[PDB]
Amino acid sequence: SMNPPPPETSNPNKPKRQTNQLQYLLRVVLKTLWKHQFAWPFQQPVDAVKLNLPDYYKIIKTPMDMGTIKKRLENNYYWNAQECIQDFNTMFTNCYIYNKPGDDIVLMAEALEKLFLQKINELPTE
Ligand SMILES: Cc1cc2ccnc(N[C@@H]3CCNC[C@H]3OCC3CCCCC3)c2[nH]c1=O
Repeated sequence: SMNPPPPETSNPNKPKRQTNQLQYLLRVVLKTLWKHQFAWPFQQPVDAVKLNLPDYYKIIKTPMDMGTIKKRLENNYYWNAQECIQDFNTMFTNCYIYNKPGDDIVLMAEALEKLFLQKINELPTE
């Protein structure tokens, strides 16, 4: 049992809300990053068993990925946009911590982050 349980994508006790900013995050931000050519390694939790990365979850204690973010948006898990923005940042940060600088996966994350920040810059008013 080397993979941890994935991050939660629903919770009956966590208050839920539908807002235009959260809709924008799903329909524009996530959608754009999801279909990008570099998205696929970030589309699901890092599978340390299948990818043979035994030390991944020894190093990364706050895992996050776009598959989880997608589910959280679809399930109305978030109350606000900043929670979601934080999750994207966690995903990128993890990549920059675990992998050495100049690694292709880091360059991929950087391209996705650049695109992400552009779309967040264009976030609609509530
Ligand atoms: C999110 C994520 C996924 C991932 C998958 C596989 N391997 C990773 N780390 C490796 C560490 C050793 N150097 C090579 C790295 O993987 C190579 C990339 C090349 C581009 C396509 C994906 C695998 C991963 N690290 C992660 O942070």
